[PDB]
Amino acid sequence: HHHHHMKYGIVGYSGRMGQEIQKVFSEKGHELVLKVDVNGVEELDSPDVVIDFSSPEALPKTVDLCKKYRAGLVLGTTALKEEHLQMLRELSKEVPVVQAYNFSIGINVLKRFLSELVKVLEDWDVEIVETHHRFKKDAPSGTAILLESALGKSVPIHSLRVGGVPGDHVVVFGNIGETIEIKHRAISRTVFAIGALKAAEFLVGKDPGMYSFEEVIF
Amino acid sequence: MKYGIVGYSGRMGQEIQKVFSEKGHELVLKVDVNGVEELDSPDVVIDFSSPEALPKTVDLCKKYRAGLVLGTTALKEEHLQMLRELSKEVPVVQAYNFSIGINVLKRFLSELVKVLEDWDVEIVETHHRFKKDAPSGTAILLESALGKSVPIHSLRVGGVPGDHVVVFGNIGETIEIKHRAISRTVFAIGALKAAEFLVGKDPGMYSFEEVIFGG
Amino acid sequence: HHHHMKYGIVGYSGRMGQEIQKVFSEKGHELVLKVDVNGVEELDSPDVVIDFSSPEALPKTVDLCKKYRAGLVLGTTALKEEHLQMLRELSKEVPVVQAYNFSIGINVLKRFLSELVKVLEDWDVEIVETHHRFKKDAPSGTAILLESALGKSVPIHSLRVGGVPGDHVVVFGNIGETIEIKHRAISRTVFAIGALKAAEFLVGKDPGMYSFEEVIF
Amino acid sequence: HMKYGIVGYSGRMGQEIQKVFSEKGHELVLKVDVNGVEELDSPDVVIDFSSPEALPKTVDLCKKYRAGLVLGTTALKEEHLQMLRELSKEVPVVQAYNFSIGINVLKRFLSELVKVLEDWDVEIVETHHRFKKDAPSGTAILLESALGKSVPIHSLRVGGVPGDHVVVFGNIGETIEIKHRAISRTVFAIGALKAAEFLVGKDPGMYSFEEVIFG
Ligand SMILES: NC(=O)c1ccc[n+]([C@@H]2O[C@H](COP(=O)([O-])OP(=O)(O)OC[C@H]3O[C@@H](n4cnc5c(N)ncnc54)[C@H](O)[C@@H]3O)[C@@H](O)[C@H]2O)c1
Ligand SMILES: NC(=O)c1ccc[n+]([C@@H]2O[C@H](COP(=O)([O-])OP(=O)(O)OC[C@H]3O[C@@H](n4cnc5c(N)ncnc54)[C@H](O)[C@@H]3O)[C@@H](O)[C@H]2O)c1
Ligand SMILES: NC(=O)c1ccc[n+]([C@@H]2O[C@H](COP(=O)([O-])OP(=O)(O)OC[C@H]3O[C@@H](n4cnc5c(N)ncnc54)[C@H](O)[C@@H]3O)[C@@H](O)[C@H]2O)c1
Ligand SMILES: NC(=O)c1ccc[n+]([C@@H]2O[C@H](COP(=O)([O-])OP(=O)(O)OC[C@H]3O[C@@H](n4cnc5c(N)ncnc54)[C@H](O)[C@@H]3O)[C@@H](O)[C@H]2O)c1
Repeated sequence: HHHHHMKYGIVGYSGRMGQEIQKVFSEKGHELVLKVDVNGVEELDSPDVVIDFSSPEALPKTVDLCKKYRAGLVLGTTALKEEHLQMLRELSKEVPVVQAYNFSIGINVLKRFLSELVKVLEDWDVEIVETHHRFKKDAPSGTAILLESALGKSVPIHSLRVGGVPGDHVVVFGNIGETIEIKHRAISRTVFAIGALKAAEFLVGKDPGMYSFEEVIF
Repeated sequence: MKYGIVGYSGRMGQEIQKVFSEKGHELVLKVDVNGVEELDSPDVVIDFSSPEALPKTVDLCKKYRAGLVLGTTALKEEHLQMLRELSKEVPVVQAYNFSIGINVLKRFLSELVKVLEDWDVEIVETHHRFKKDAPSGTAILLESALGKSVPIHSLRVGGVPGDHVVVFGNIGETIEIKHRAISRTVFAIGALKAAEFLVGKDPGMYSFEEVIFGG
Repeated sequence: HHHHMKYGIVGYSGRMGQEIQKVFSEKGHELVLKVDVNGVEELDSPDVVIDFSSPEALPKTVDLCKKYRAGLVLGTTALKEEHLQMLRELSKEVPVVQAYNFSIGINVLKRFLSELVKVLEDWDVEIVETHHRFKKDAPSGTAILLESALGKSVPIHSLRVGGVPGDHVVVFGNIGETIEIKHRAISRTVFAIGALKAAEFLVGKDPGMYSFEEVIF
Repeated sequence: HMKYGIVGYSGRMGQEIQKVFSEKGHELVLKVDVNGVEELDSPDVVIDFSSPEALPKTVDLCKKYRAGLVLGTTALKEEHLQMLRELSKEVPVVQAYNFSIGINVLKRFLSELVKVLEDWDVEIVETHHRFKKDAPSGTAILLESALGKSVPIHSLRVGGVPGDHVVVFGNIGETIEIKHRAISRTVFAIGALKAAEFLVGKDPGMYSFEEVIFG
């Protein structure tokens, strides 16, 4: 289940997520050998795995680095487009890849449940309310989009950008007599960095291809 | 559909008329403590009255081969027996709670707790200031769905019809599942869904869960 | 307190209109005027008119109030500058109470939020409001009212779900903490009761615009 | 720039305090926890988030070094308050059961709001991480005191929740909830730093954290 002294890279090493990843990975004795952010690339040694929480525009560099080092990829960057998914599919023919818009247990558990619930609550009104810290660049959140896809239809998404909220999502179902709310809260960013570590450890030694974070966890 | 109401004059009965008429259904049979009024043949009968009314209800359903949605509480063994005999001839849905949401959630929570078995779980329930019993029966039903004893916290404030919250937590995350009863209309809506389900069905007893889930 | 008022309802057939009839009749007041999208029914002269309908109805409301010199309790939301002007003109002749929210809690909170925003001036603030699926206006009047108590425009998020009578949440956030101030109308009856208080207040008053805060505080 | 001590240096709050204080360039010269005392130099101020049983040592150290005290430990008893008063004749002290801006702003607002909503029912729901030893929380007690009367407190002990408090007011027709959430424990350490900087150079006595914030 675990790997000893992995060498790893981070794309987005300087950002919020990047620094959480360094803290979590270093505590488990893993070694940072590759740093990429908007200001450059720093290659110190060959990574076994690369972790990317940055921006979609960075993904070409990320993929090239993974190909260069035959390093697996844990990708958390949100707001990916079709072009980005194609690049990942190409990469996955060479290395193991885990791409997820949310590295928590609870969102991935709920996303499955919501796919079943929506079928029984098909005639109820449904909206999503998501809340994140003030400087989050993307709205709606990737996670809101992920939950909307689990619902199997387009729903109103409301995005709050407030304080230092790590990430809350609420799915609201309503009928004339009652309401149901399904709420998830990430207590800190560390929970995503721990998910990323689980995914990294899963990937090491795997054959090439795309793996779901659900497979990582279930 | 053509439908009847036993208890048409009561709180629930007036709520049923509103909800059914809004969907374009036709009231053709009215029963209360003061009498029976047969206007046309009902496809389904809806009963929220009193256990003493059930004999007449059963008789009417047999007469018109009409299905029955039964919400009357405090039924005795004798009432259950009448109901079983009726269900040999017509389709029947009996439930002591037609909140659709609570029923849906109770199943959902039985599955969710297995996945989140190492998460801490508590219940917070809120009712109006006069509610005599704590914890509420719904909180006890939800605890039973969770398959284990959990802390239940009971707030008694103002005129709240009924809220229930199941809180799951681990070190890095929290999940809350909440249900809010806006009002008595929630049960009339449940009864509408059961009525529409029952139309055209083969005789027998159907659980409200299978109304909501297609078994 | 005024015994056996004669009153009219604009919007008598709507959700609020029916709640008004129930609340007013229970206090022994008499409905003498009914106005809806389908017509006008004048049975007797009203002392007061209660309007929870649509801004398009306001011209007829005003005309009726002028005709019978009847005061006006107005709850209709999404009023425009033209509607406010017709109201001002009306209030030269009769007493008027216009409010986007007739509950105790919201009116208590609005004062509390004016003070709280001053102390939490550097915190981010947004509003989340929730109403039933058929509500025609977004954002709600009450959200606008709350913004105005905060002394600034803020993001308002409007959910239109099921049968929710009316929820409003003001969210304040800092880097290390959040505060939410939430109000829930358990039923629509709370607004009809507010309207009744406002109607009783208005009877015998001199012409002008009166705030519902004045009605209650 | 300050020399400071921490009672509870090894705990959750203790490690947060070290991070926040060292980032502002303050120097840790005294470490106390359940396994011992480590005196490196004389502190100007001591910060104590530990256990009520540690308070005697905390007091003795502050007297020894004539150091101010910032005390966050909860579940203090009359005896602990007495020792603290005695200490405060010699040094400046800030004791608080919550070091967040939001709670100390709300407590004042709840004192006024409860007067206006005197006939509304009121309860408190508080939620903290699974390991919290004391229930109800000191903050819940503080809020109850701002409300000027005894109120039902419901305590959830779930996962890793830093600290949530909800004051629920209810009437027949409406409800009001006033909720505070501590996003991380850092917020309390930052409060403790504000308190420690306030205390420097102050006359002896007890100062409220509200005075530290000025309102
Ligand atoms: N999947 C998950 O569980 C999850 C969780 C949290 C955040 N995220 C996502 O992670 C991403 C980063 O979030 P954050 O809060 O750390 O943002 P951030 O702004 O703090 O960090 C961005 C990092 O990316 C770098 N960067 C930005 N654009 C770049 C470019 N075009 N080329 C190279 N480097 C670039 C920055 O220099 C910085 O190091 C976002 O897309 C966010 O939504 C995903
Ligand atoms: N299952 C649910 O979802 C649900 C929810 C709420 C209430 N209930 C139940 O519904 C029933 C009705 O509740 P309610 O609040 O409408 O009460 P109610 O007192 O307002 O109405 C009672 C109705 O029953 C009629 N009735 C009583 N005895 C009768 C008799 N023997 N013969 C014919 N009619 C008779 C009355 O005439 C009246 O119309 C109760 O048993 C209650 O427990 C069920
Ligand atoms: N101020 C408050 O405390 C408060 C509280 C609740 C609702 N409201 C407001 O009350 C108003 C109506 O709410 P509702 O839920 O009752 O609406 P509704 O749709 O249920 O009823 C609308 C009523 O207005 C009538 N109407 C519509 N257009 C008309 C016209 N051109 N001329 C005459 N009558 C017309 C309809 O026939 C109906 O009787 C809205 O503006 C709503 O936002 C205010
Ligand atoms: N006032 C506030 O703003 C606030 C905020 C958070 C926590 N707290 C309180 O702070 C205290 C500590 O919380 P925590 O979560 O960091 O607890 P913790 O369990 O992580 O740490 C307790 C610390 O105190 C030490 N300790 C215990 N008994 C001792 C003794 N007899 N002598 C010397 N040291 C002893 C431990 O070694 C440890 O260093 C609690 O009382 C908690 O309620 C207060």
